[PDB]
Amino acid sequence: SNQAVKQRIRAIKNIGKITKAMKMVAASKMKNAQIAVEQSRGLVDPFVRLFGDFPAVNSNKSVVVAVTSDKGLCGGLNSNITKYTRATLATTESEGKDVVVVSIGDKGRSQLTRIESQRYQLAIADTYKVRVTFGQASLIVEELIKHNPQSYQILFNKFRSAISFKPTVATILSPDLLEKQLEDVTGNSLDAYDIEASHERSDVLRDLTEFHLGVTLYNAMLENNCSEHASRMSAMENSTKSAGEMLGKLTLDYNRKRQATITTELIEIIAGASALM
Amino acid sequence: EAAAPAGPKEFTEVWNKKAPSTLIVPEFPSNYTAVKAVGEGQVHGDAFPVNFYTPHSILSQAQKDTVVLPGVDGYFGVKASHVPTIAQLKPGVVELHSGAESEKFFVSGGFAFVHPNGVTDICVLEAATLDQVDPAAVKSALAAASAAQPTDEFEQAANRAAIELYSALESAVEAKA
Amino acid sequence: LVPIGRGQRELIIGDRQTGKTAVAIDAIIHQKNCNEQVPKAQRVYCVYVAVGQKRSTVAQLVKLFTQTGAMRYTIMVSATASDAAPLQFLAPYSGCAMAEYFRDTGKHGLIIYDDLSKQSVAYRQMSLLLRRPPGREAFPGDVFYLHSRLLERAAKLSKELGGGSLTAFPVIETQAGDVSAYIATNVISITDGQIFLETELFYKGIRPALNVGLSVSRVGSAAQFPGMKQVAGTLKLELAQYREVAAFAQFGSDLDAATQYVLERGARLTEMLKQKQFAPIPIERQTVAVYAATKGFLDKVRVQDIVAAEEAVISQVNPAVFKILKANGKITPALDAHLKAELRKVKLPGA
Amino acid sequence: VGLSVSRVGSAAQFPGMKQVAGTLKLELAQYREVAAFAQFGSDLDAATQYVLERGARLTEMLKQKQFAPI
Amino acid sequence: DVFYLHSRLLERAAKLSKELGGGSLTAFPVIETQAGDVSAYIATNVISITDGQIFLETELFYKGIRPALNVGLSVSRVGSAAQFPGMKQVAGTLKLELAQYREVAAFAQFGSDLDAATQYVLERGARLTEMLKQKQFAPIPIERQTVAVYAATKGFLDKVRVQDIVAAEEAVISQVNPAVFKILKANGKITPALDAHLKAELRKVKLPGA
Amino acid sequence: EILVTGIKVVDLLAPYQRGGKIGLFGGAGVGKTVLIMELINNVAKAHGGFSVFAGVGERTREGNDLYREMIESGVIKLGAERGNSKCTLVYGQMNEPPGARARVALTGLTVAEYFRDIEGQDVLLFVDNIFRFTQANSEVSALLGRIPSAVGYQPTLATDLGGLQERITTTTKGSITSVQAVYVPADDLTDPAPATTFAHLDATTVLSRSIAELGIYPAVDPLDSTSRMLNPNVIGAEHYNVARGVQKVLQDYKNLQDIIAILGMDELSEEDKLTVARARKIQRFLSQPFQVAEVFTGTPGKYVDLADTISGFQGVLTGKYDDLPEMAFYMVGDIKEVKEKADKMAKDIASRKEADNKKVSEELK
Amino acid sequence: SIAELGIYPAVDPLDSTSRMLNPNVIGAEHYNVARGVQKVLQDYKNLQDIIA
Amino acid sequence: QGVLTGKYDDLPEMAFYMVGDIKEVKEKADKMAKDIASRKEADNKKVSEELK
Amino acid sequence: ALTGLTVAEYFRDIEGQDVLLFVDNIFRFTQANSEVSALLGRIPSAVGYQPTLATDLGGLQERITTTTKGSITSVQAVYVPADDLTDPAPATTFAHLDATTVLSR
Amino acid sequence: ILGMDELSEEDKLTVARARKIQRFLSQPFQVAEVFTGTPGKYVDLADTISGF
Ligand SMILES: Nc1ncnc2c1ncn2[C@@H]1O[C@H](COP(=O)(O)OP(=O)(O)OP(=O)(O)O)[C@@H](O)[C@H]1O
Ligand SMILES: Nc1ncnc2c1ncn2[C@@H]1O[C@H](COP(=O)(O)OP(=O)(O)O)[C@@H](O)[C@H]1O
Ligand SMILES: [Mg+2]
Ligand SMILES: [Mg+2]
Repeated sequence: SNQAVKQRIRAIKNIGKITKAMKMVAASKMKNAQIAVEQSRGLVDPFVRLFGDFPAVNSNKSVVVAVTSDKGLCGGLNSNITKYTRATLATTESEGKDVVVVSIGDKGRSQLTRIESQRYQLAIADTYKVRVTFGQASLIVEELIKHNPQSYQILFNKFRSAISFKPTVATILSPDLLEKQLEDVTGNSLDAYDIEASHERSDVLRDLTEFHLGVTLYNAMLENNCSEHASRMSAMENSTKSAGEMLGKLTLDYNRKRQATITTELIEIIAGASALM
Repeated sequence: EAAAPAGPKEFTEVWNKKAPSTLIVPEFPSNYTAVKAVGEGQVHGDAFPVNFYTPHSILSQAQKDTVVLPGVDGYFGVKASHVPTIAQLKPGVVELHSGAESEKFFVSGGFAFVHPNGVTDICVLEAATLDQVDPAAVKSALAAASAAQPTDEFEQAANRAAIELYSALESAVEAKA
Repeated sequence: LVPIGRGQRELIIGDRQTGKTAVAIDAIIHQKNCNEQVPKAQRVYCVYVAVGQKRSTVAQLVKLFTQTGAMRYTIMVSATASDAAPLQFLAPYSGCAMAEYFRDTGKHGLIIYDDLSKQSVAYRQMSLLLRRPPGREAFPGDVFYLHSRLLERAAKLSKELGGGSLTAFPVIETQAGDVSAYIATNVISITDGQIFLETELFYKGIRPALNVGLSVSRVGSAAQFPGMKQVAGTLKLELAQYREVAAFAQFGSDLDAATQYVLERGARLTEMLKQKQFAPIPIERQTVAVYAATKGFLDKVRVQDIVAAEEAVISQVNPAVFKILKANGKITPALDAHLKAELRKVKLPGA
Repeated sequence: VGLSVSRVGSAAQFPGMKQVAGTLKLELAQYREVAAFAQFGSDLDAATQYVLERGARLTEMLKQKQFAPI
Repeated sequence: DVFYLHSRLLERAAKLSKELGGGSLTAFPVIETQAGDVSAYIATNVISITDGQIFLETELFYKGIRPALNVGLSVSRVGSAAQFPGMKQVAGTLKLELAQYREVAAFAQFGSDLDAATQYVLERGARLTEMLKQKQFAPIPIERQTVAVYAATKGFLDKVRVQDIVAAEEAVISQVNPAVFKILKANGKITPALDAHLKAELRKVKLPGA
Repeated sequence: EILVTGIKVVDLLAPYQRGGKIGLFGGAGVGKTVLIMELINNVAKAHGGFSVFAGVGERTREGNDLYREMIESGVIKLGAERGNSKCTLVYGQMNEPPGARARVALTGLTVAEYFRDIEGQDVLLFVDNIFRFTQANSEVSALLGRIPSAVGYQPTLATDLGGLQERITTTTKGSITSVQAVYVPADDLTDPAPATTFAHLDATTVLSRSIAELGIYPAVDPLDSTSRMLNPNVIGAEHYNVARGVQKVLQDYKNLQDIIAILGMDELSEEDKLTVARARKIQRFLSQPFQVAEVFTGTPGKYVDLADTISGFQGVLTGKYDDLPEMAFYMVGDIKEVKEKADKMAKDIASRKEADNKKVSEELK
Repeated sequence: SIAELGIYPAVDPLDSTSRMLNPNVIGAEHYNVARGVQKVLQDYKNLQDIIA
Repeated sequence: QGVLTGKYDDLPEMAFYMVGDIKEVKEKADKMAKDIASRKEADNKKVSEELK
Repeated sequence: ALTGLTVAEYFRDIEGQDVLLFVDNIFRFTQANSEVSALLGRIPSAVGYQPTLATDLGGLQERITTTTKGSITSVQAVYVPADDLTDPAPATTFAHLDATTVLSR
Repeated sequence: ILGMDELSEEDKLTVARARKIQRFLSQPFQVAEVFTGTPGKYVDLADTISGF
């Protein structure tokens, strides 16, 4: 009965070493991802000061994207934004809007199917496998523009610090379908701008919102990848803590069993020798 | 005219009544920006804030005294209190002037917003500077890109973008000092 | 999975309240179900040796063996708990001498020594009171020879001696599933097979709680039904795959849609190997039910009611095919196509 | 190397072997602290990778070939 | 017979009947465990003899909480409904609030998600833990324990953070009029005319953490 | 035939027999004297015959408490009304020498056996710590000049315990329902006195220390407490199926707890999170307040009828109460009382303050 | 464990030893192949802790 | 030596199970490609209309 | 160790000084008394030790005290056998130790 | 895992205080001066309490 506890000590010890390796590799990958994230945050600002920030629009069709992870040892990231995804789908919906639900990452199709099984329509995965580039976000945005909504909702985790990840909803309106209608306040706020494009302002807004969706999507899945790494860094730190607790209790148990083993094996020898002497 | 009074402060007051009370309100990309567009000031004289961006870079976020942008109608220069503008940029050279020195950034296209408060937001995909360009592949690139034209309209568009980009690149790499 | 031939010692080892005597009870009840349909020569006469139990426990077993009718072929040797320690230590030898009458006269015996672990505790009591010096845990040195002397009497005799057989089923109780105990490792090395029953499989709904990985039968497939020698060779192979993919999916990492099909079918077979308490299945409604599971005919049936699905497979398939399967002993292609021709004309639940 | 010891220690070593073993045992100790973490190879760390590669350089040095004493 | 050794010793600690004098003998056997293992042999022998246990955990002792009473594991049911009625009034809500504090501390293995409804009981429990610890060789009379736990499980202590609750409890004992201790001692329980003056006298003390 | 006790975990997962031998296995402080006193309170009055309590090696304080509370219940009537008493007490408590504790169980059996055989009627025999019989025989057995057996015991453990326990049976003439507390020595169920006692019992109720450290009282291990009455031909198919379903849910939770402790609940599948939620719910729902624990807990104790606990556990198994929280099931009687405890817990979820003045704590009124 | 993986004969490839496994007895081609086989199997034995 | 160097990295791992030589591994790998490319035949024969 | 304690006890009792005693490896004192009890034919107690473990230790450790003349102070090296602080030799030794000084690498 | 300059301004004060505390716990010994060169410094109790 003392080789099962010994192999359990070996099991919990290699689990703890695996988990400390995972923690240190997530802490290294969080720092190399923080190079790319803080540079990509810049391009989000001109579109959010040019088009504003309008999350609760009365769109009759929206495409919602929950930016989830691929690997699953994050520790409650994808569940948190699935809660936020349905808590925005129960908020921005107003009149019977068609909502297309999309997920970026394998851990979104595992749970958005569990929440919105019928409105779920697209599943992007394997995106953080090599790296995240703007051509990749552009192709994903092209596949979202295959549908023609009046709004886009991007649900991602904004990497703030190494411990703080706030879920974020970033809204992109369709160019003259809803965006110009939300900018006119008795005249317009967009008619201050001298348009210097070739063709009409509807075409420059049609190009500009595709570019805004690609930028928002690229930054969203950079922020979510950095929060993924910094949340695996804390999930594999609590798991080393609990695998140290389990190992300490198992070592106390093993020493009790070792002492009891020596005592009973000695008492057998004394009882066998006292029957002869 | 504005039949959906949207915004973050409306979403945070409507979101309290349709969501569970445990979840705090989601953040929005307006809370992570600082310089707005309509707001007063933000120029102070001969300099003006120029945010030259890229998806993978922030090339400049200082203040400049004039910005030459390669618009689709032609090269224009943004001075301090410029007219508000949403200029679509042709493949060309942005030069950020800050005195006598000029950084010659060849962009590959994009946009450039001059806002009412005088903030210039150049927004391009790739912005190579001119020294890291080779003049060898651009000439066979123009020769080959002026050759292959099938009945596809898609390759006509891609080939027109190719010839205008490489031709502007030769125009801005054979005319340097 | 653990087939048993006539003349083999097969240990039913397990923890405290698992299905240990239930496997032994069903093997005795089933012999009454077979003795009415075979000729006079190949009838099995059972002996149940009940060492160190209550009188109340064995009075529920004679009540059970009289109710089913299995008492017509069953001796019931019972040295209970209030009996003297040399009556519990002697009762398997007394019972084996009764069972060896059938072995020595051309007939077939079947002896079940329920708790040989309790026969060793009664032998340790006599040895320690006769001042014989204690050994491992307190036991005498001769305690391997206590059980190997007894279990080697279960044989399969030659045709010069009649051709009789004696099949033993020793029962050994472990403490925390610790099969590395002293008396447990003696009988594991004596007996040919081993039927390890686990308590954590018992509470997961798997009844009989047979650990498929640890349960051996050293006679192999050479002493089983040829109709199930061919359909259950893949059953013990598909369940070997299912054990591995269910250890990794316990974490909740990934599924591959070819790894998940292994985890899908293996969960069909573990619901297929379930059986209720006092109703043994003949041999041919077993291998039809394993034919329905190892040929895909119970796919698109929900995992919750494959127990409820196979009453339909036995009821709706006509009893003409069970007679051909029993009389041939093997699914001929004249039957194998005609079996699956009728295994589509069945109303499974759900569908 | 972690469990092996010599209670005489450095007082009874070859001088000159004493000059290289002082960093050999330290470098092997660091490699043992970062041991079993070299299963993450593309999942690099760029500072533990140097001590992992040097520890693998040093443990393959100490191997010997059976009645060929040096 | 090491069970009988301790059983025949501790069984002599009885409460005799009225015709035998009414005398009593209270026993406090002390058992030292090794590494917190209370499932040892002599430990479980004496747990089967005595009427309750006072568990003293080394983790609570190393964190400065002294007396390091494991509040969840320590039991005295025979002494319950045989205790101070004034303390039995206050100690019931003390026990429930400490039970909630233990379970909202087991709920938080981590500092990352705040609830602000469990944070109330997580600060009330760290208030009561700091209230409960006392220093050595100075035992406290039962009325000054009752008044202090009355001032802890109710209000009158929410302004001090976690730090000055020892100083606040000493200020509660010193600054409250010492007649109310006499009324609590002689009446035994807290009458309505007594907890009136309890709510009155506790608001006019000056707590040092402000 | 079933013996309904009013305890949810006993009547569901390990139901007692009306003439059965019942063992309560415990580990020094896990609550088998509270459970055997609740079985006295619940069973001994609904049962119409006589009752015998044999105290073998226990506290004399508990014997005095049992005597004084059997007097004021009218079960023991003092004086000229002594013939209308329903219970006889035999006491060999732990201050007695090892010869008196090794034979007082036999005095209790003799008093019960006369009622079973000569008087011919149904008896309840409550033996508090039948382990002390075995321990007292092992105390006197070293001085009888015997070679000791395993861990330290007498060589004749199994036959001594068997000769005692084979007499506590029902016969053709009478019936003894036997409830025995069985102490386990160092929380070790493989110790030979519990491991030998396990064979003699129709219904073992195994009490755990780790269950009691979760606050779940009675601390019955639901995956180690068995009965011979958990049989679909005895208790009905619905009761058998809900008991096996509860046990399957709890076993899958126990299989999950090793990865729950390390990886947290965030790494589970969603059917696994349903398993964990329903298993925590039925773990709390097997807990129950006792009418003999109401003196030291304040909660009044609930008798739960068999149909009520069957329907309640069937409803938690099907999914009808997935909306209710975990702690609404804790220490409640029925499946109505989890709903009223959610009603009580929910209403407070707002009621936290606003008791400022208009008090009774004035200075003149 | 090798028998329960379906591999027969269930010989432990690492735990089995011979005095004939010397390079000057069986040659170097047999010895280097045997040592490389055992090296790859011990590498997988260390990697099976992190794969599972 | 072949399976250690990488000469047979293009064969399935179940082609090595219970076969004598590496010639047997090559005969087993292509026998498995052969049988699993012959699994689509029970689709329209001997369900009904059989030739006795 | 009794001989060294006598040499210290002269300085304590007769010279009236504050003496240091260095019982190097008190575990080896325990080990040697265990071997002496085993050779004398005594039945060993828990894990393997002498039945007189606490008494053979307390016979040594109770003569290292402060008297009205002087004091003896002991800096006893302690060995922990299976890195097990609940082993009866260090558990019995730690019941006497008033301080621990851990030297670490 | 984060960097020595990742820390707060108060935790760096504790690092700079503890790093000079654990330096101050060392002491040159009077018996060690025959092989270390530096003379040994006996420290009284009041000096220790006041300096620390
Ligand atoms: N196949 C089965 N299906 C359902 N229930 C079963 C099955 N086998 C056994 N049981 C139940 O499990 C309990 C234990 O069965 P069994 O009598 O075989 O135990 P055992 O191993 O002999 O235990 P012990 O040795 O303690 O008597 C019995 O009450 C029985 O009702
Ligand atoms: N059903 C219960 N409800 C509440 N508390 C209990 C219950 N059972 C036991 N306890 C707690 O456990 C303690 C031990 O109970 P007891 O029955 O005397 O244990 P044992 O007889 O096993 O030593 C009691 O003092 C009580 O505090
Ligand atoms: Mg049995
Ligand atoms: Mg008790």
